[PDB]
Amino acid sequence: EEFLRYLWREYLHPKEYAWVLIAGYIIVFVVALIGNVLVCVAVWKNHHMRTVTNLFIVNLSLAAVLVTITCLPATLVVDITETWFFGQSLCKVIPYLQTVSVSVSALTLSCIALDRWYAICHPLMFKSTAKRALNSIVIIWIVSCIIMIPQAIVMECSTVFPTTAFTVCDERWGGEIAPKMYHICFFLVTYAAPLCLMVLLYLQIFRKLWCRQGIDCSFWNESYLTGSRDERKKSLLSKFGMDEGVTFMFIGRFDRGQKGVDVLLKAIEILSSKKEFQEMRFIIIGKGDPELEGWARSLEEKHGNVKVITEMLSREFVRELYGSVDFVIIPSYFEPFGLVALEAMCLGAIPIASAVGGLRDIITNETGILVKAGDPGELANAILKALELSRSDLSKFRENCKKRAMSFSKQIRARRKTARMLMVVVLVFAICYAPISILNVLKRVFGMFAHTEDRETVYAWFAFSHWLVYANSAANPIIYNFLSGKFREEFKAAFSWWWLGVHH
Ligand SMILES: CCN(Cc1cccnc1)C(=O)CN(c1ccc(OC)nc1)S(=O)(=O)c1ccccc1C
Repeated sequence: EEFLRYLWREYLHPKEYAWVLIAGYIIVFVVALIGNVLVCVAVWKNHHMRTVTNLFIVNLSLAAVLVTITCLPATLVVDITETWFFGQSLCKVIPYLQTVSVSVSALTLSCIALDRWYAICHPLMFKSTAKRALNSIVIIWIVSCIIMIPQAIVMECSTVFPTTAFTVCDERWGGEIAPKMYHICFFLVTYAAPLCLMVLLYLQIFRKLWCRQGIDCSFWNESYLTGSRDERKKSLLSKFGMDEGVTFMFIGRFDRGQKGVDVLLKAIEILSSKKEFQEMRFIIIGKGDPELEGWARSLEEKHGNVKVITEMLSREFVRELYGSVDFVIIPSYFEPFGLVALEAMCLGAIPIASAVGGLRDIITNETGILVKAGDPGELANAILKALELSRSDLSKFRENCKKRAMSFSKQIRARRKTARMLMVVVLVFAICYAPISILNVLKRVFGMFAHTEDRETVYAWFAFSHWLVYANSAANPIIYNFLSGKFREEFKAAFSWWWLGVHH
């Protein structure tokens, strides 16, 4: 009997902290197994839960459950008894299942980051399907099972002689080069390469969702306006020395290939030869390229219905203008995010924008006028069209903008929460696996710990990094409960049906 030999040896390495590691493993085992079963049940029960991101998350809870059941109990025994009580066959299988599950975890988290990046950042904004997500999951298991074959090849149960003897399970390499090169590759494949890729991907996602599209709900509101829009526009034109008329506005830098003021100026030259041009009013707000400023200043001197503002304006002033002008012109060549369109439409201004980038996303047929980018003759026709629309009431058109900009910002706020939760998961994944991955390279790649000063401290750190790996699987369901309202509700429904029979 192996266990009798352990009782005969137990005096040599008595661990008085065994209860703590045991209670910590019992706690993680129940929470990891319970929380991850609900994650599967929540996505498999609710069809509105079956998103690409959640199908990958189910795959994480599947690898999480698979090791919680097959690997955690054996790891608890080994770290406490320093002995392999299971067979030589399980000495290959358990280490294989543990490493495979670490690979399936990392590649799945990397696939979630790619799927978010192609959907949020790439200009095509691909919408992945569930069949595409399932084929990647099948590939992830196949690739993970194949790369971990060499790991099963080298595990070997052997008898150690400290005259009562161990049986231990460990890697057995022929030669001192292969393990060092292998664990360098194990480090890059499981942790360093996937974690770098995710940092680069979520940094672009954060900067776009939080800054480049993060409009201020509370500031850009129509509630800050007073009176009727007619009274504001009339006071607006009176300040600039102009008669009441249909008002167009351009706000942006004076650029060569970017914001398109050169297109607007070319458009104003086209319209200026028509009698209808005397009905329109143009506010052009910006500065930059001196020759464009001199072109806009020259049109302003020529026409009593053009007004150029080169001085800096406060957000409240621009908000007042969005609430008073009839239309806002955005003739950008390049506009990934379209933040000025969301701000204008939130205050009722009607956008006349290039059909590119975020303007093409934001502006619909019912909530603005799109035009081919860089085309002055297209933009002149649109400004002529907007004037024809202005002979009738525009209130239903303005209310469609406000609702469309609100619904679009409502979508950005929903994408922020999902990306924020995914970022917490990868952050906690780097925290949990960092100790074991660093301790594995110091031990296997650099030879540390061989000449031990304090072996008890080193064996204690290894036991901690191990528990921390299983703790990560207990942590993720708790992350979904606190950062996703759809998981938080479906979790509550699973407890009521299980403990009460209540529907939800
Ligand atoms: C190369 C594997 N490795 C390093 C490592 C880096 C990153 C992620 N996982 C493991 C190890 O520490 C080694 N192994 C290990 C140990 C404890 C543990 O606790 C979660 N997890 C894995 S092992 O080879 O799989 C092994 C060996 C002996 C008994 C059981 C097991 C599972």
